[PDB]
Amino acid sequence: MDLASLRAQQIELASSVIREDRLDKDPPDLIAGADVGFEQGGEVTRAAMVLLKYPSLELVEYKVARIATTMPYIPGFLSFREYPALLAAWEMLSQKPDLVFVDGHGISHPRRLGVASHFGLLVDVPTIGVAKKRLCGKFEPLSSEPGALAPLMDKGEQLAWVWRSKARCNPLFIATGHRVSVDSALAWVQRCMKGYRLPEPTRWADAV
Repeated sequence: MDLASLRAQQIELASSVIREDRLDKDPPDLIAGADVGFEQGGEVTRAAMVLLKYPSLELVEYKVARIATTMPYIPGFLSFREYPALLAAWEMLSQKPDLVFVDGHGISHPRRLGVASHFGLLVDVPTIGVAKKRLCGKFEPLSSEPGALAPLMDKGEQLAWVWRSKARCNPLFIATGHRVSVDSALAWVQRCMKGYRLPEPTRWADAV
């Protein structure tokens, strides 16, 4: 069972996610944005990484990796196909960021191991999940103003902050990836806003 040991790996990694602040460099000098997806109906995994300066939020570099998908889609295990592409893009970076924002779920994931937690943990860098849609859990519907804020709850636990970053946009689901608390994850995303729906690092990562 490659399937039973996949599952085993998963619950171990979910266990090892750090849910408290552990930045080695606060404030960061350099942050990064990350995006992953699939091309060729799943045969190629593509990941984009972006480096910005903090606090300016200036683009200084970006890199795209494309690799062949080696694992097929298996429900619950998307982070294992996504992870290798993010790793490849990461290793193209000419310097390493102090904090990483991933376009995707942190612990706010059925298995507590969204791609942002998966990546953050294997690479061991402070990481935040900035997701565009709910995956699991529940929240009190948000009022329509910018700054509307509700906790995302599952099983008695807060997995994320649901935060309307911008008027007339759908909200963000901001969760710890690795080595960032849920409340600091929100704080850091808010610090990395300019005038769009997404914070700059993942906006940039999607744009390249």
